Formats: sequence, C-alpha cells, structure tokens
Amino acid sequence: AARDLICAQKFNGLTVLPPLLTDEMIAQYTSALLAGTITSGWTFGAGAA
Amino acid sequence: ITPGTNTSNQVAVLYQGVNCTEVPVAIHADQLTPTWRVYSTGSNVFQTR
Ligand SMILES: *[C@@H]1O[C@H](CO)[C@@H](O)[C@H](O)[C@H]1NC(C)=O
Repeated sequence: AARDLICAQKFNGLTVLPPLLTDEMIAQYTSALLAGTITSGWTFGAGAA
Repeated sequence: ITPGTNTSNQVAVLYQGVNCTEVPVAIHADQLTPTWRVYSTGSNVFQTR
C-alpha cells in the first residue's frame, strides 16, 4: 500500500468506476466501422451496406 | 439495481470493486453498517469487473 497512491485514494473514499463498454467492445465497434467502409464505401452510413 | 417499483419490488445489489469471496456477510447486526442482509451464497452470485 505504501508504494501505491491508489490504495491511499481508496482508503480515503475515492474510487474509480469501470467504463460500461470494455476495450474489446470498442475494438469490435471500430472493426465493424472499418469493414463497412472498405467493403461498401459510404452506403452503409445511409442504409444497407 | 431495480426495475420500477411500478413493476416489481425485487432488487439486485452490486458491491462495487469487491471480490465475491470478500463480500460482507455478518450474522451480527453490530459488525456491519448496512443492517439489511441479502444472502450472498443463498441468492444468485455473479462476479463482474
Ligand atoms: C476472488 O478470490 C479468488 C480467491 O482468492 C481468486 O482466485 C479470484 O481471482 C478472485 N476474483 C477475481 C475476479 O479475481
């Protein structure tokens, strides 16, 4: 604990909440956007890819 | 965690940033501040990040 500021923060009531979307989910979103762009251009932004 | 009281009175409880093994179970009413008890082992237990 002594060599970590996070433990002192926690012990004094200051905590960090995790994001709702994980990094894996965000990477899935970006890969879907990339696949749409390189396979269908701008059509998937306006309707069906 | 609740749906509306207009839907149900059932709730779930999230103990934030703790392991399910270290979840406070206190048979005595003077060794824990929340006085209500939701049976950890009895009810459904899931461990999220
Ligand atoms: C909860 O504790 C057990 C035993 O100490 C450990 O193996 C497990 O990894 C802990 N939970 C998480 C989510 O790390």
